[PDB]
Amino acid sequence: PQITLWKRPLVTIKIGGQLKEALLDTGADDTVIEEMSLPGRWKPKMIGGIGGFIKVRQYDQIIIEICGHKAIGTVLVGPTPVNIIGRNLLTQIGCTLNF
Amino acid sequence: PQITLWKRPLVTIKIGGQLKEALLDTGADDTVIEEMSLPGRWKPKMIGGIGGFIKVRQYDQIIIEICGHKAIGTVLVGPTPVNIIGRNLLTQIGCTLNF
Ligand SMILES: O=C(CC(c1ccc(F)cc1)c1ccc(F)cc1)Nc1cccc(F)c1CC[C@H]1CN[C@@H]2CCCS(=O)(=O)N1C2
Ligand SMILES: O=C(CC(c1ccc(F)cc1)c1ccc(F)cc1)Nc1cccc(F)c1CC[C@H]1CN[C@@H]2CCCS(=O)(=O)N1C2
Ligand SMILES: [Cl-]
Ligand SMILES: [Cl-]
Ligand SMILES: [Cl-]
Ligand SMILES: [Cl-]
Repeated sequence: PQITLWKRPLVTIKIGGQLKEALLDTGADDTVIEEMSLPGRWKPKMIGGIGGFIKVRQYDQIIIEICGHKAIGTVLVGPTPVNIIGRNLLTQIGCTLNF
Repeated sequence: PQITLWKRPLVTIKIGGQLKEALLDTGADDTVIEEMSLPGRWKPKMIGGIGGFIKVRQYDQIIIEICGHKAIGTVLVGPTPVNIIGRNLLTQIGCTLNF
């Protein structure tokens, strides 16, 4: 689909069998979601935002569906204000910016 | 153009007579630029995101040139770690997400 930007580009994602709302964010290097349980081991990671840095948990090779498109990749879990789909997964679903 | 997302979508912008590098950010509702002088009235505002909040100066009806396209809108000026072009200006240049 073609998504205009008059409103937030919010989509439904499915992760761990649950539906959640997330924002398609070209300004985010990686994907970060609010607290939830994910399988496997995690690694430490620091990500920087407008307000400063936060610690997150990095989970690898996580199955995630984005607006019905199947992706498998890195998902960070932490104190984010909104669920964000970053470039690591936008590239998997073949998302580009056009003007 | 068609901008892929393997790397950060950085573009050159012209604002208040100055050339700056800025990130095309679909997750940002509005444009945020690092400390600089802009003409006219302004109002203080606090904006939040990953890492917390920053205090900014909200300037209205600011002209910005992005990839040769002139756009007018609100520009928030403050201690952001990167200049970000938000949806308020991306809509004006006809920028869409496509997948
Ligand atoms: O990708 C970056 C780093 C990036 C940067 C690039 C050039 C630089 F030289 C320095 C760092 C950056 C940092 C702050 C920022 F405001 C924009 C980009 N962080 C990140 C990584 C993973 C997930 C994530 F949600 C973020 C954060 C994205 C931002 C921007 N899109 C949304 C819009 C509201 C602001 S935010 O900070 O909450 N946020 C979500
Ligand atoms: O938009 C947010 C705050 C927002 C959020 C969401 C859920 C929460 F529990 C808490 C904060 C958020 C954070 C990260 C993200 F990736 C996307 C959105 N900040 C921001 C970041 C960068 C640029 C920018 F102009 C803004 C400010 C946008 C304004 C206008 N439009 C809305 C309207 C209410 C006023 S406001 O000043 O907060 N604001 C949001
Ligand atoms: Cl959706
Ligand atoms: Cl990944
Ligand atoms: Cl505006
Ligand atoms: Cl349009």
